[PDB]
Amino acid sequence: KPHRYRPGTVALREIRRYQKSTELLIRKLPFQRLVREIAQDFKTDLRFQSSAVMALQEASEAYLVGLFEDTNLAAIHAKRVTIMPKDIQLARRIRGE
Amino acid sequence: KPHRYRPGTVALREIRRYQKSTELLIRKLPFQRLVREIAQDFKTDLRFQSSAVMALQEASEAYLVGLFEDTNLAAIHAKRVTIMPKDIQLARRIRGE
Amino acid sequence: KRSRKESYSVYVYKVLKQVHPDTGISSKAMGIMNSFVNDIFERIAGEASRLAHYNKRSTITSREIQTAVRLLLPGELAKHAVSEGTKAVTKYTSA
Amino acid sequence: KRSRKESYSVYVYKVLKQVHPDTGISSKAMGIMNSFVNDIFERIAGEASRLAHYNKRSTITSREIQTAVRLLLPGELAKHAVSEGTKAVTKYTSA
Amino acid sequence: ARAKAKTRSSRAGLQFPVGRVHRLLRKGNYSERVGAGAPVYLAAVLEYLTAEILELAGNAARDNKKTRIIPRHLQLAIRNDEELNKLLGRVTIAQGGVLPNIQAVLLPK
Amino acid sequence: ARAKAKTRSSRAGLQFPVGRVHRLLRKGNYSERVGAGAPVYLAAVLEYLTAEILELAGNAARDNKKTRIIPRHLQLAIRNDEELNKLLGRVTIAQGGVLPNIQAVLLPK
Amino acid sequence: KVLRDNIQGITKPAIRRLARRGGVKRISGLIYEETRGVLKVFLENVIRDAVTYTEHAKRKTVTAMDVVYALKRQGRTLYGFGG
Amino acid sequence: KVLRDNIQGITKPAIRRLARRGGVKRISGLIYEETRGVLKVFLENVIRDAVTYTEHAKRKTVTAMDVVYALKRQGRTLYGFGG
DNA sequence: CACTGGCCGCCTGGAGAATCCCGGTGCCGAGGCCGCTCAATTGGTCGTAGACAGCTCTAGCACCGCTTAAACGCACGTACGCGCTGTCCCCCGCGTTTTAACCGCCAAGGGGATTACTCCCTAGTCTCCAGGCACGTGTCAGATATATACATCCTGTCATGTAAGTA
DNA sequence: TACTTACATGACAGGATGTATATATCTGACACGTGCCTGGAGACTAGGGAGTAATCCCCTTGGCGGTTAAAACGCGGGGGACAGCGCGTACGTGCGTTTAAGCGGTGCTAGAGCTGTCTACGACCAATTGAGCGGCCTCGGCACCGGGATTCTCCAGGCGGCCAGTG
Repeated sequence: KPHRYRPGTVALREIRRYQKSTELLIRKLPFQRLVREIAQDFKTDLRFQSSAVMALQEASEAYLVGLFEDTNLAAIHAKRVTIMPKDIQLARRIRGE
Repeated sequence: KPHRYRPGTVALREIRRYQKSTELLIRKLPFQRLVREIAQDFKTDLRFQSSAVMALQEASEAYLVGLFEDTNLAAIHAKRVTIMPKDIQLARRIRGE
Repeated sequence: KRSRKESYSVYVYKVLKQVHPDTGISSKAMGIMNSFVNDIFERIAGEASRLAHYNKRSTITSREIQTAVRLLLPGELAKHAVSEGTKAVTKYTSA
Repeated sequence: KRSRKESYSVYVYKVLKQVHPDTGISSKAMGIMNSFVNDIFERIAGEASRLAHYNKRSTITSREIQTAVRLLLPGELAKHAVSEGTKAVTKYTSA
Repeated sequence: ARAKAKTRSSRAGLQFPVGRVHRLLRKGNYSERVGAGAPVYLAAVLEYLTAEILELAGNAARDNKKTRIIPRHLQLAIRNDEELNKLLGRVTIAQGGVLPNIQAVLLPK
Repeated sequence: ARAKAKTRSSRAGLQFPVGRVHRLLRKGNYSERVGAGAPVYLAAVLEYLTAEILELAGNAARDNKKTRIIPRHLQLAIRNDEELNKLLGRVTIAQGGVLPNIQAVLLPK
Repeated sequence: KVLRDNIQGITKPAIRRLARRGGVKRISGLIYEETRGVLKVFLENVIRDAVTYTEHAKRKTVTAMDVVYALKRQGRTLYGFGG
Repeated sequence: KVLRDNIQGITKPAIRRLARRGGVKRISGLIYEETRGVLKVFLENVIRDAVTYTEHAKRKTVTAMDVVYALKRQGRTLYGFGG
């Protein structure tokens, strides 16, 4: 049989590697094109420096990742290792939106 | 046989009663004693305006009822109804402190 | 007599008598209104100062203020606030 | 012909060399330091302005900014910054 | 021969002061110079918000068959309105209590 | 004819600017006036905070076996101090990632 | 003159009334001491700020105005005592 | 020029790597949709603020300056882009 | 196999109390009146910041051309959530007993607050000079790349507990 | 009944790969040197903010007597919590494919940004007045008080359905 790990050990390696990681997790080009897609809905012919796309990007993993530590707190509270949507809106509602 | 309400029915009546109600749920004079005690911990021979004690009273009740709403959400999250210290610590950890 | 402690008494009372001529006001509610006006004024003024600092502006006119409204007040309240504020500034320029 | 950009470059480099003579600094870390200094300066200045406003004081003093250090900076950072500030104003007054 | 002292709020057709808002802006130390449109605009937005919240407060007071408004009615008025709740998420009303909002799972069957 | 020019930071014995921070307070519109010891105190506080975080950054760089500080080292410096997290909990970092934090049930076995 | 135990002055049924305002139906037996502790923590955070305001004001008597200012500093602005 | 549906450009493995940075054990298949929705809402709020900043300055290019100002407005102030 | 009486789940009716609905009364809270004051307003004047035009130059838009990394999709597989139910236990409901909270009533003085005084201080401005910023480069820590060693994770294989046959 | 022996599951061993461990290379971003100027700074001045003496009064602090609801404690009990077993399930991960993002390249201009004009505009000050707040009084909406209904709640035993005995 070929080599294959038990479920979650590769997830352990992924978590450890990516907390050690500082490089970018999301793709650059579709993120900039998504910012453009959202922007044309609010004002047409709108342009962006690459640095502003970088700053929106850093804010995007900042907000999202922080929501995932809140999600892990919620998930371990419910004695589960698998996260569910209600963890996300629960954390958002306790956070105060 | 003397009449006896089932457990929780009086609890729901308490929820509806105090939720409709607007008055203070802490006796004002032991709260005044407590706040003078904690004030003396930081600065000696402190004196309190009665309105200041009432304002700290409303603020304390506000923080407690907000945290109790958060722990209600945490308890109904966890497939339970009894709030626990783990629910309270979940609320305090999610709220960012 | 004592010093005047400035408040929003008669203004809130007049806007009540416009919107509801018959209903009354309690003093606790009246303090709630005073703290409400103070808090909203502080938020709008702080965001206006922040916007003036960002653009290197020594001037706060209605344009920064409607900017701060579009920031702080969400959506429907913001566009309505633009509506009566626009009516007010047009009536002001027409005196 | 470009416009001069104001930053904290050589100052952070100096204190970094004082606390660690043999180390270097990256430009991204310098952006982090400029943002940090600007943000903490803005927090302290804003709370100092609010302290001056609450007590009807029209001036910013070392006493009220020491109050702001007690307010913003928690725990041992507060008292260490108090020691640093008192020592600094002491040898500034003696100079 | 000076003209009659007529008021800026009446020039705006408003009741909230251009004068007090302008003075609190100047002495609040928010900018060096302040345009004339800023305090009249701010009085307009404050008057609209005040009119809206006292509208909801009066409707809640007549709903509770009472004539004089109380902070219970104010707090009820605030969290029936979702965008006002977004505006005032971190704000506590004194003696306002909490609007009845019971999670359905703890309700009896 | 004139006294020799002496920097006020060196008068206070600081590296952080008395002059630049004083000017930025005067043009930042926080008050009309500022006391003389206030910018000295503020520069001393900023120098203390930067000295602490740069000391922790140098410690992290020595732990990382690197000579030059990276914002990863700065994030490691901040999040491994509790009171700076009490100061900078709500501030997000560029290229810093997350502190290594795997919870107790998250670890296997 | 000195006070040592008034944290028990926030009685357990009074905590029950507060939880009834929070919509809590069932409260565990270990909850009450924890609520006393976290209320102690919040009062510590508020009163250090308020006393710091007071000693800036060179006053010995704590005022409700400093209460409003300390509460609005923490993002917990309280209507009903300002002005 | 005109775009419709690029929110799928934040790929599912991008969300997986984001959650791996957040320390997530298991990500359900339902999760990616509301994560895209939350990212939609958050970026909508941020760029609404930023567009209001730029339109205040009468420009047509969104800069990182107004971005970090918009993040400072929301209480998510970001270090490292000239704020 | 049908009738029918009995038994058990369950389903309905009824009874008591808790707050609501309806009166009854007394009271001080706010709404309005009066008086005062201080602060908004008007005009003029003087300085000044941003809107507008113009230019330019630079990085963003637009288009072009290779390269497998990312993405994705299927498939095997293993672990993941959770419902039933039992089981154990812990806190609400209520009654009773204590006790200090609340009311309410009275003395006293600490300091919050106000007014005045007088002096410490601090922005402003002219001017002078000097250290950080723009600009240029050169150079070694790190990005990159290639060869080993253990971690570690999973998987096989004997060691051993254990159950059964039988002398 | 104990001794022996075969079987199934767990303790011990070992391989494979991926990430750590060691070392060579080049390169550009860090780091040092240079011109500059503009921004920090020294002195003087005009002026005005706040620290402090004095006081007063009032509002907070201290003390005393009673009621009874708030608090506290105990009995009882029902509801809650939660873990084991099982059951169905759904992503995790391995691996081949696509394609489209990523990496390097080129052209133009939108507009970002700097510079000159000037003007709309805002700020400040004496006078003046007029709306807006301090203080007081009144009555009636509302707080406090009292009695019956509807609703809420909870319990028994009436009702229906099912089952088993019997003819």
